[PDB]
Amino acid sequence: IVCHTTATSPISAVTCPPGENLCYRKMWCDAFCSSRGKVVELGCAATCPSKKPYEEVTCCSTDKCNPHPKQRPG
Repeated sequence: IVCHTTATSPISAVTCPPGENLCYRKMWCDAFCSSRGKVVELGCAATCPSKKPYEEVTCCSTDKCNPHPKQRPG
C-alpha cells in the first residue's frame, strides 16, 4: 500500500516511502490555510501522528485513502 487507491491496482502502487498507509490524512491543514483545496493536504504519514481535538490527522492503514470529501448519503 502507498498513496491513492480507490480500490484498484493502477492507483495504489508505490508512491511514498515505507509506512502504514503512507501519505497521512489531515482535515484542513490547521485553522490556517485559506488555500481552498478540496480537503486534506496529504504528504506521508507512516505513523499518522499529531492529531487534534477537532482532528487534524487520521490513520488510514490502507493507502492514501484521502477520499474525505463527501456530502449526504451515498
